[PDB]
Amino acid sequence: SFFTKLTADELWKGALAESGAGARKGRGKRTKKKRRKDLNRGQIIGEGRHGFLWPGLNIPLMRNGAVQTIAQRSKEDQEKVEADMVQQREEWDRRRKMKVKRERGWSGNTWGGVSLGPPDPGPNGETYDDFDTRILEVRNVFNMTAKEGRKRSVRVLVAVGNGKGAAGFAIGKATERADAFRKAKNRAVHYLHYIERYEDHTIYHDISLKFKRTHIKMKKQPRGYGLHCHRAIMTICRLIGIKDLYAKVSGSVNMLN
Amino acid sequence: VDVPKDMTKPEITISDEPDTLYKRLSVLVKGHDKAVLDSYEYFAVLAAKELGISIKVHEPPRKIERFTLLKSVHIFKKHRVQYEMRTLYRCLELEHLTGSTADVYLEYIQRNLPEGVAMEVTKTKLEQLPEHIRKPIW
Amino acid sequence: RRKALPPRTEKMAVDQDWPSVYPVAAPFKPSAVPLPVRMGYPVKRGVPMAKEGNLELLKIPNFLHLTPVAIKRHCEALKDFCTEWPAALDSDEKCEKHFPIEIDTADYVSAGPSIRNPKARVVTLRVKLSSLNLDDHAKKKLIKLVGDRYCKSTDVLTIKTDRCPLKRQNYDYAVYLLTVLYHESWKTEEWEKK
Amino acid sequence: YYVDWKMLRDVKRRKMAYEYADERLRINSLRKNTILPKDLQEVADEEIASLPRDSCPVRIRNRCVMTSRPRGVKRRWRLSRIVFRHLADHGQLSGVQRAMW
Amino acid sequence: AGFDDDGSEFHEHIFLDKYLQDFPKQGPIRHFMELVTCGLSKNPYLSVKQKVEHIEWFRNYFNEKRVILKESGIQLN
Amino acid sequence: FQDDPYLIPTSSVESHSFLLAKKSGENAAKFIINSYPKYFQKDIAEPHIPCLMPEYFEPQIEDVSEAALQERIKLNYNFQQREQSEELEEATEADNEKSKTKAGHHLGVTWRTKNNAERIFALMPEKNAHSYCTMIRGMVKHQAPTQALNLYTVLLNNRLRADVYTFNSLIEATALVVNEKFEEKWNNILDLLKQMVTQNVKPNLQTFNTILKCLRRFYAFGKLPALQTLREMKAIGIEPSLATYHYVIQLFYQHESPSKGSSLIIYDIMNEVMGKRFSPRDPDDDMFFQSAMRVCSSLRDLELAYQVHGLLNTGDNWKLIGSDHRRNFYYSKFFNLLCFMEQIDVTLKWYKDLIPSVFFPHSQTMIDLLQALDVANRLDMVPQIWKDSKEYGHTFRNELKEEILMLMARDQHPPELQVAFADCAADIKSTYESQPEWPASSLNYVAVLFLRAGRTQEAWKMLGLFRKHNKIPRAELLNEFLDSAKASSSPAQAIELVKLASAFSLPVCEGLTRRVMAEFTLTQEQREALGELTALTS
Amino acid sequence: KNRAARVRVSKGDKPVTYEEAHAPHYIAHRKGWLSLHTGNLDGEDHAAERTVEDVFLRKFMLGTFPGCLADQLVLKRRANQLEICALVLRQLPPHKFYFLVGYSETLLSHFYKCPVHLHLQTVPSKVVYKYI
Amino acid sequence: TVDFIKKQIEEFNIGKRHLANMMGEDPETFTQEDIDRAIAYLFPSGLFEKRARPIMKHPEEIFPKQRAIQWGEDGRPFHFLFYTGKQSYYSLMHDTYGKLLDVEKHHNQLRAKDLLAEKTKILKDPIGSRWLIKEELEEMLVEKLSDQDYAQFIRLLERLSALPCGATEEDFVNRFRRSIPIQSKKQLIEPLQYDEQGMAFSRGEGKRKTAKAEVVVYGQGSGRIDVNGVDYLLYFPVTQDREQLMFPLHFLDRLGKHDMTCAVSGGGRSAQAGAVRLAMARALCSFVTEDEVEWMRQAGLLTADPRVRERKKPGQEGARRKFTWKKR
Amino acid sequence: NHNTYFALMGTLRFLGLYRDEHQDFRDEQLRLKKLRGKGKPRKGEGKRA
RNA sequence: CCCCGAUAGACCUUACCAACCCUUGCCAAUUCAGCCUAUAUACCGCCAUCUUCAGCAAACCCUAAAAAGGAACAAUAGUAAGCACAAUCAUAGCACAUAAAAACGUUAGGUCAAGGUGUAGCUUAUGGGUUGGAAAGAAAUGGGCUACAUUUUCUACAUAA
RNA sequence: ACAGGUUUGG
Ligand SMILES: [Mg+2]
Ligand SMILES: [Mg+2]
Ligand SMILES: [Mg+2]
Ligand SMILES: [Mg+2]
Ligand SMILES: [Mg+2]
Ligand SMILES: [Mg+2]
Ligand SMILES: [Mg+2]
Ligand SMILES: [Mg+2]
Ligand SMILES: [Mg+2]
Ligand SMILES: [Mg+2]
Ligand SMILES: [Mg+2]
Ligand SMILES: [Mg+2]
Ligand SMILES: [Mg+2]
Ligand SMILES: [Mg+2]
Ligand SMILES: [Mg+2]
Ligand SMILES: [Mg+2]
Ligand SMILES: [Mg+2]
Ligand SMILES: [Mg+2]
Ligand SMILES: [Mg+2]
Ligand SMILES: [Mg+2]
Ligand SMILES: [Mg+2]
Ligand SMILES: [Mg+2]
Ligand SMILES: [Mg+2]
Repeated sequence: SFFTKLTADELWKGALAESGAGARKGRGKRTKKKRRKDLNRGQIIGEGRHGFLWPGLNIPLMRNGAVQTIAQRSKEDQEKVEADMVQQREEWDRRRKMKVKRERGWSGNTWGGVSLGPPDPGPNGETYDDFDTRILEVRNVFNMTAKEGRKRSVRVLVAVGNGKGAAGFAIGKATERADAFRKAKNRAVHYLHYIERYEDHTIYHDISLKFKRTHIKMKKQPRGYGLHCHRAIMTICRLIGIKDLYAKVSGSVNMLN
Repeated sequence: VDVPKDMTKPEITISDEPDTLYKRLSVLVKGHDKAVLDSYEYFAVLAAKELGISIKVHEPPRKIERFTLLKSVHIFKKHRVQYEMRTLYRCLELEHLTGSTADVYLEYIQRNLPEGVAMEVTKTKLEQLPEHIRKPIW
Repeated sequence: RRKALPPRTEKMAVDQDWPSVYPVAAPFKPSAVPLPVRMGYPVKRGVPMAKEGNLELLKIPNFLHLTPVAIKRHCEALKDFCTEWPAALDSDEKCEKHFPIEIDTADYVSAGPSIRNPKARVVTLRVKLSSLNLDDHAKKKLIKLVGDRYCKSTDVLTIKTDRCPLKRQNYDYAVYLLTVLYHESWKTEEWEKK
Repeated sequence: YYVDWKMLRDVKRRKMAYEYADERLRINSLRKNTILPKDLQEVADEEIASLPRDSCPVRIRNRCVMTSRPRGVKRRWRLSRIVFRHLADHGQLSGVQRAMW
Repeated sequence: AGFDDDGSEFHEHIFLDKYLQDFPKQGPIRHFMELVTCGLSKNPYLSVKQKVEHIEWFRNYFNEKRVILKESGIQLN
Repeated sequence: FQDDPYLIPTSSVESHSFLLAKKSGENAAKFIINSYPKYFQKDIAEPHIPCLMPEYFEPQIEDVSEAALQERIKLNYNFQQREQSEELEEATEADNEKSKTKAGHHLGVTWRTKNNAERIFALMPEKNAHSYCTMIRGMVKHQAPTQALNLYTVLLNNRLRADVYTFNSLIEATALVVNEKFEEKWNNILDLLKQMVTQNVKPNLQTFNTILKCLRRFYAFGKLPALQTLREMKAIGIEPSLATYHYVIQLFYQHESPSKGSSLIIYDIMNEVMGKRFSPRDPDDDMFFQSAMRVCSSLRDLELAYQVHGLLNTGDNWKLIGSDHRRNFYYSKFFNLLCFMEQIDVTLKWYKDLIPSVFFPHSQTMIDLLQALDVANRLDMVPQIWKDSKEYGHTFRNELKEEILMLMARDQHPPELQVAFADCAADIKSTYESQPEWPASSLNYVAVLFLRAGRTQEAWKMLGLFRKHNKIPRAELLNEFLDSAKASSSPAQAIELVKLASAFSLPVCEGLTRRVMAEFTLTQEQREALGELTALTS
Repeated sequence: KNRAARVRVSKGDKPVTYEEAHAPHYIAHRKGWLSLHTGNLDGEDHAAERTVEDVFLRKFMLGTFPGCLADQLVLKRRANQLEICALVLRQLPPHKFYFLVGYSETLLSHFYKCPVHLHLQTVPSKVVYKYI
Repeated sequence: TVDFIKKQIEEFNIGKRHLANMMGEDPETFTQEDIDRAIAYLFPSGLFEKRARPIMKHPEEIFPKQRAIQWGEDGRPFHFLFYTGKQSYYSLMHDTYGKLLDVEKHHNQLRAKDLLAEKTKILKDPIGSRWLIKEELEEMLVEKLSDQDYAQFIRLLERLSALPCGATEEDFVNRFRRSIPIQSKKQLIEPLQYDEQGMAFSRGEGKRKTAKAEVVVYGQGSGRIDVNGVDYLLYFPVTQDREQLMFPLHFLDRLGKHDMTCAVSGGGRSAQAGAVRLAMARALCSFVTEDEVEWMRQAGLLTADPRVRERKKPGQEGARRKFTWKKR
Repeated sequence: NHNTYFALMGTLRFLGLYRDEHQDFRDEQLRLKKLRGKGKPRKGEGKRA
C-alpha cells in the first residue's frame, strides 16, 4: 500500500482539475473557486506524531557542552505543540478567507474609473511617478477561430495624466486582463497631449465638436462650477488638471470616440 | 612535501602447495552501451600489458531483445509501443595463466568493474592426470 | 546564514598527482574535478550545460580512478602477488603432452545482494583420447560406452556434469566419472563374446 | 496494507503452496507412475483431495506487484504493461529504450 | 562463498542406494524407488539431509499402508 | 565529510559538529532498527551478514532463575532485580553465575556497592579469583582503597596466588593515599613487586606501566626508580609500550623547566624507539605524542620535531590519536615551530598540506604565522593568508584584527603592490561599519598604503567615517596625511581637518596649527590662513 | 497524442530540467538512464527485485528530503554496494544534511542487507535547460 | 558576453593542462585529437547522438560568434551602415559595388587607350570551385541572413566575375569560393595475386538479401564452378540460378577461360545466386581491363542490391498490408 | 511484503523522519470533510441509528 | 467498436449469482479499516482522430481605430525568443526507405475496472471469507483459417519421379 | 440627463 502513493503535485493536479476538458470551451465558470494549499508550509522536518526530539533536527546538537541523547516529549507538551500547530491552520485560513480591498471607479462591479497605478518606467530610465492612470472601458472581445472557435480577448482603454496639462489615452488588447492593462499603461505614455488650461482650472473657450458620430459640447465655467461633465470626461479632466467644466455628450456615447 | 614513510606493508607468503595452472581464461563482459565497454577494454588491455599476459580482444555479435506492449490504457490494440534492450559483448582472451596471476588480474579487474556491465569468467584449469589412471590394472 | 565555498579548482595544483583525489570509484563530484566539461544536447542559440548541476555527467560511469598513471601505479604494487608462468609450455603442443586434462570452469558476477548463480555448478571436462593407455578393445568399448560425448573428428571426450550442488562436488564427480570410464573399459564381461 | 484484497488472498495462496509443496510432490509421485498397483493410487488420490483447496500451485495468479493487475503483466519485471511503461519512459529502468528499427 | 552444503561430497548426493535396504529388493518398490533416487541424484537444489526425509517419508508411508500392499496380490515388506 | 562545498567544514568546531550530527543520525537509525526488529528480519543477502541484523534487548527465559541471569548480565538497573528474583525462590547460585553479576556492577557502578558486596561473600563461599577482580576494581573508583589491603590478606591466607591484574590495582590503592609520608608507600610497592615473582606469576606490561603511572603525581624527583624500572623492562624480554615512555617524558617535562640538562635524556630516548615500527597495543597511547612533542615545542627544537612526526607517519598515521582535541593541540604547536625557524619556502610548502587538509589552527598559530612574515619581509603572501584567516579564524577575528594589520607599518610599500593594499583594506572596512569594535591603528596603516599609491580620494573618505564615530586618533595620522594633501595640492582638506581636530583638545594640535601655516604659503591660501585662526580663537 | 514522460509546453515561462525537456523516445539517444544495474541484461536474473528496490528508494528519498530535491536520483549498482547520487537544494543547513545522510546510510543498509553509499551535490537552484 | 568567453578560455587552458597531467602525456604536444580521446575514455557516455556526449573544446567552437559592440560610450555607432539593420552584409554589398565600378572605369579607360591585358579568369572548372552557401555566409557575417539578399550577392558576384578582372579583385572574389570531395565513383581494382605457385588468382565478396558469398577465381583453368564442394549444376537445379551464374561471365566472354570456387551462406536459392553473382562480378575485375569493368558497373554487376525485406509494423499484416478497415 | 513497507514508512512518518505527502493530503481532505460535516459514522449505528 | 480491455475465463483469475459465516475486520495507532458504489459531463496518469496539416505563440512596433490586419525582393511595416516542421538520431558504412517524432487545439472522444483521486453515498454492509453454478441458440452480423481443385491431391524428395 | 443596462461569434 506504500507503492500505491503519488506526489502532492499530481494529487493537486488531479484534485483541482485545472487542465480539465470541460473548462476549455466555456462549459465551466459555474464553480469558479480554485485554491491550492501547500501542505509543507509549516511542517518542520523534525517533529512527528510521537514527539521524539532528535539532536540533529529538532533540538540543537550540543547542550551544556555535552551530547544530547534521543529524548521524547511528554503528553502535555505534545498537546501544547499540536495546539500551536492547529492554531496556525486557522491563522492561515483567516488570511485566506479575507478578501483584500477594491476601490470602485464608477460602480461596484465595473473597471471604468478605477486606479491602475503609475505606468511602468521606460527603457532609458525615465520614471513616471507623478503620472496617474485610469481605466475608461474594459470589454471582452471575441474572435472566431478555425480550431478553438470563440477566441475571447480583453480590450482595455486606459488614460494617463499628471495633473499639469499632460494627458493621453491608449488601447491595450491581450488574452489576459492584467496583460491588457499593462499593454495599455505602457502604451499610453507614448501618445501624450498637452491641454491648454486657462488659469489651470478651466478651458480657454467653449468648444462644440462633432466627432465621427459623437457630439461634445463643453463650456467654460467659473471657479464654482466643478466638473459637471460625463462620468468619463470628469475622469479625463481630473487627470488633465481641469477643475471646472461642463460637458454634454449627445449622439453616440461610444467611449473610444 | 609531506609524504608518509614506510607505507607498503604487505603480507605475502609462499605455500608449499603446487600453484594451479590455467590454459585459457576467457572474460566476456556484457553491457548496454559501447563507450563504457570500449574504455573498459582499454583499461583491461593496459592492465594486462603491464603484467605481461598478452591479452587478445575481440567483439562478439550483439543481442537485441525487442518486445511490444499496448500504447493506451483501456482499449487500443492497433497502436503499440515497442521497447528494446541492447546487449553488447566484449571478449578478453588471456592465455598461459597461473593460479595467483589470474587472481591478481581478476582482483584489479573485478574491483574496478563499472556498474552497468557484468562479467562471465571461464577458466580452463590445467591438470596432468588423476591418481587412478596413471598406470593401473583394475 | 548561507555560505558558498569555492571549489578545489582554484587550489588544484597543475602538477598534482591525479590518483590522490580519485582512489576508488567516485560519483564524479564537480567540485573536485578541475576539468570544465560540457555535456548535454545544446540549444540552437546556446551551448551544452556546464558540469555544475549536470545530471548527464552523473548518470555515466566515470573512469577518473583508472587513468593510465593510476593503473600503472596500481599494477606496479600488484606485481608482487603474481608468479611467473613457466616458459616450458609456450606452445600448446607441449601442453597437450604434459597436461592433457582440461577443466572448463565458469564464474559470474552481478550487481546485487545475492551471489548464488545456478550456472556456477557447471564443470566441463575435456580429455584427448590420444593421450591415454587405452588398447584397441578398451578404446572400441569406451567409444560406445560414452556415445555422443566423444567426437570422432577431433577425438576429444567431453564430460558435462551438473547434478551436484557445489562446484567442487561436480569436479570430484567428473573425475570419478573419468576414473570409472577408464576402469570399466578394460573389464570384459560374458555378454561381450556374443 | 496490500494493494488489493485479491493480492492479500494470492499471497496467502502462495504461502499455503510453499507449505504444502513437498507433500503434494510425494503424493504426485504415487499417481504419476505405472509400477505401483492401482489399489493404493486411488487412496493417494483421496489423500490429495483431502488436502486444503488453496494448497495447489494452480490457484496462484501472477499479478502485478505495483498495482495488482491480474492481466497484462511481464514475468521478468513482475510489472503490469502500464507501470512498466511508466517506469521505462522516465529512464528509471536500465537498458530499456524505445525500439526504433 | 559461504555455502558448504554441510561439507558433503558427491558420494552423498549421487549414490543413494545405501538407503534402500529397508525395502523389497525384487518387488515393484525397487522399480519405483530407483526412479526417485535417480531424481534425487540429479537434483542439485536439495541437500543430502533433505533427500533423507523424502526416502524416509516413503519408508513410513509404505510401512504404514500394509493392508493394500497385501491385498494387491504381490508380496511386499 | 561530504565533498560538496556547501557541506565542507570551515572551522574546527564545524568539523567536530558535522561528524557529531552524522553519528547522531546513525544512532537514531539504529534506535529505530532495534525498536522495530520485525521490519528488518527479512534477509536478502546470501552470505547472511550479522552486522546488519537487529539487536535484541530482551532475555529469552524469564521463569528459570538460572537461565534468566546469563542473559541479563550482558545487557545495569534491570540486572539488580535478577539476583533478587533468583533469591526469592532460594535458588543456589554457583561460583560462575554471580561473578559476572558482580562484574556487571563493577563495570557500570556508594552504599549499593556495600549491599552488593555483602551478598557475594555472606551468601556463598565464592572463589577469590572471582572476588578481587570485582571488589578491587570497584572500590578504586569509589575513593575507598582501604578494603583492598583487607581482602589481600585473606587472598594470601586462602593459599591462592594473586593474578597479574590484582597488583595492577593494589599498587594504586596503596599509592593514591599519602599522609605526610612517601617512602613507606613506595616501599610497599617494592614488597609487592618482590612477592610477585615468588607467587610464580610473571608480571606483564601493565604492572611496569602502572608503577610509572603512580610515580607521576607525587614527586618530580622520583626519576631514579622510574629509570631503573625502565631498565628492568628491557632485561626480561618484553618491549615497553608507548605510554611507558610517555610517563617518563611527562616527568621529564616536569623537571625540564628549572634545568635544561634533562632535555638531552628526553632527546636520546626517542632516537631508539623511532627505529622500529610500533602498534597501538596499549589504550593509554593517546597522550604519548602529546607529551613527546610538547617538549620539543617548549624547548624550540625542529630537527627533533621532524623525527617525532616521522615516528607518527612511520607505522600508523591515524591509529595513535583517538580524540580530536589532542590532534588540534598537536598540529598547532607543530606548526608553531615551522614558521620562524626554517625558511619561508618550506613554511609555505608545509602550510597548504596541513592547514586546509588535516585540521584548522587555533588563535595561537595565527600569531606565529604573522611573526613569520615580518622577519623575512614577505608581502606577496599576506593577502593569501588574509583570505584564509577569514574562514579559519572568523570567531577570533575581533582579537587578531589588531595584530593582522600591524606588519604593514614595518615594511616598505612598493609601487607594484597597491591593489593588494587596496582590496584587503576595503574588505575589512566594508564589514565593520555595516553591522564590532574598530581599532584606531588600522587607519594609520591605510593612510600609508595610499600614500605611495597616489590615491588620495579613497584615502580621505575613510577618515570621515572614523572622526564621526566619536573616537579620534592621534595627530600623527593627521600630520602624515597633511603631506599627502600637500603633494596633491588640496588645501580644502586640511581646513576641514584642523577645524574638527582642534575642537577635541589633541596634544599635538600646536603642531598641526604650525604644519598648516607652511602649506598655506605654498598653496597661496593666505586668505584662508587667518580665517581658521579666527575660528580657533572663537 | 503522446503524453508519457512529457511536460506540456506552457506560454513560455515554465522552468524545465534537462531530463524533463526530452521525450522518452530520446532515451539512450540524447539522455541516459537514471539507474544502472545488471538485471536488465540478456542472460541475467533478479531484475524485478532491483526494480522494486529502486522504486522504494525513490519513494523513500522523496519523503526524506522534502521540497529540497532538485531532480531524480541516480541509483548505481556495482558489486554488492549501491550508490545513490542526489541533487539537493541548499535549503537545509549542513547540520541537518549530515544527520539525514548518516541516518539513511545505515537505515537503507540494515533494510536491504547490503552496503549503501549516499552522495549529495547541492545546487543553488534548479538548473534550467530550456525556456524559463 | 565578451568577458565570459575570455574567462572560459583561461579555464579551458587550465583544464587542458590538468587533462594532460592526469592522462600522462606531455602538455606541450597535447592536441585536440588527444583531448577528445581522453574525454572519450574518462567519461565513456554511450549515446547515439554525438552532440550529447561530453566534449571539451576551445570556447570559440562551443560558443557561437558573438556580435561586437556597435557604439561607443557616447552612443555614436562605429560603422556608417549601422542604421540599415545588416551593417555587415550591406557593407559587403557596398564594397562589391564599389569595386565593380572601379573595374568598369578602369576597363573603359583601357578600351579608350586600346589595350587588352586581362584574361578570362572565371572558368574554374578543373579546380572545382563553387560559391558560398547561406550557412557559410552566415558564418563569415555574424548577423543573420536571408535568401533574397544572398541570391542578390551571388548575382552581383557573377556580374563582377563577368568583367575584365584586375589584380586585387581576384583575391577578393576568391575568398567566397569553396573547393568541391572527389567526383569520381571509380572503384578500387584488386591487383592480381599469386598464391602457392598459382597464377591469375583473385577474390571477390558479395552480399544480397542476407546471403554472404566469397568467390575465388583462377584465370588459368577451364570454365567450371565449385560451390560448397559441390558443382553448380547440382547446387542450383533451377535454370534461373544458373543463368545468374552465366550473366557475369557471358558479359566478358570468359566462359571457358576461368575456374571459380565459391562459398555462399545464408538466404535462399535466388539470394545465394545473386550474392555469388555479385561476388563473381566483383572478382572478375582484376582479369579485365578498365574499359570493360565500367561496362559491368553500367550493366549492374558491380553494384549491390539494397532491396531487403522490410520489418512488419505493429497493427498491420505484412508491413504494408493493413487490416480490413470497416467504414461502419 | 507490502505490510512491512507500509508499516515502516507510516511509523517513520509518525516518528518524524519520513514525510508522506499522499497521506498528508488524505488527512487534509478528511479534516475538511469532517469540518464540512460528512464524516465517518460509528460502527453499529449506520443502518439502525 | 467488433481475436477490442484480454500478449488470453475449470477452482483462483472474476469485480456476477445462490447458499452459508465474520463484523475497529491486512497496517504501530486512529468515533477507525475497507467499497471493482455513482459521476470519464470534475481529474491526473495513458491514448484515439484531424495528422507527415503546418501551424501555435510570449515581448514589441504600425494602422486618420484597431472587431482585426501586418506582405510586394528592381520590396509598399514589420522584428520576433520558444514549441512544432526540418535537421539529427535508430535499422552498426553512405544515399533511399522504414521506424521514430508530429506543437496549440476539435470530438465534454475512451478509460473511476492499471493505479491515486475532487464531489456525493455504504459501515452487523454497496465491506470481508467458503462451496456450487454462470447455461443454450430462434436468428443477424464483423474479422480470420480451410477449401471449392489440374499452376490439383498423395508418396520419396530441393523443384527432371 | 453628467447618464447607465440591453440587439450580435464580435
Ligand atoms: Mg456591488
Ligand atoms: Mg445608449
Ligand atoms: Mg484499489
Ligand atoms: Mg493460471
Ligand atoms: Mg502477406
Ligand atoms: Mg468461487
Ligand atoms: Mg469463475
Ligand atoms: Mg464488492
Ligand atoms: Mg472525455
Ligand atoms: Mg512556417
Ligand atoms: Mg494585431
Ligand atoms: Mg519566431
Ligand atoms: Mg546512419
Ligand atoms: Mg531522409
Ligand atoms: Mg509512425
Ligand atoms: Mg522530424
Ligand atoms: Mg463522453
Ligand atoms: Mg463511456
Ligand atoms: Mg478507484
Ligand atoms: Mg464504474
Ligand atoms: Mg458468428
Ligand atoms: Mg482486428
Ligand atoms: Mg440584430
